[PDB]
Amino acid sequence: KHSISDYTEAEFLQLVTTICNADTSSEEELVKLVTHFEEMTEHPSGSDLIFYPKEGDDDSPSGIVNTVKQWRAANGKSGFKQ
Amino acid sequence: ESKRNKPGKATGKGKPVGDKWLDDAGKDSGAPIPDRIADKLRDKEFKSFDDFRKAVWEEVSKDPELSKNLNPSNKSSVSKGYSPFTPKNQQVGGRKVYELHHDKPISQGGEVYDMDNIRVTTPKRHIDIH
Ligand SMILES: [Zn+2]
Repeated sequence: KHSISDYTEAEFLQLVTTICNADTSSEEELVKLVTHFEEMTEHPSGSDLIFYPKEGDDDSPSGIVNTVKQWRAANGKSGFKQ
Repeated sequence: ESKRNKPGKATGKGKPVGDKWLDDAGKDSGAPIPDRIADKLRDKEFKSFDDFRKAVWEEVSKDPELSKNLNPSNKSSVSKGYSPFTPKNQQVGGRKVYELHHDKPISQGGEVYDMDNIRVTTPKRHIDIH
């Protein structure tokens, strides 16, 4: 998992879901996942995509994935595997 | 090698807060412990300051007036006693979540578990204070 193109959309959705549900054994683990998420997406909003959605943005796991997918598409970046 | 790890009972009143409670965390001395949380934690014994920290965020999760101002993701965090994530612009590197701060420092005789001596801060504001 070195870049977002290493992830299928479905795999990425699993990562996002884990973060949204705080589905980790420690806070330290969760913070590391959030950091990884920010590194994968390369999105200017960072963890705000997960925790501080812009008004109208869907902050469910699928909503966050779509936002990331659309942003990467619109901004010249490679996408998910497959 | 610490004082924060000695058991103690929580004391203190806290202060009334509103919807901008956590907005206050990135300003000044940070946001107070809500009076509502102080009422729930008063007289409880904690084995370490970290255990106290966990209890604060669990009480936040349980309090509709406080939790209503966290999004679904941050709600999941506080339900586990995790500290909620701050806005990106208040984070500093690997420090991404609200930090509890002692207004009179413990290293200077400040009280560890007196909620009137505790503040909620963002990483950026906490670093600047110290
Ligand atoms: Zn401090």
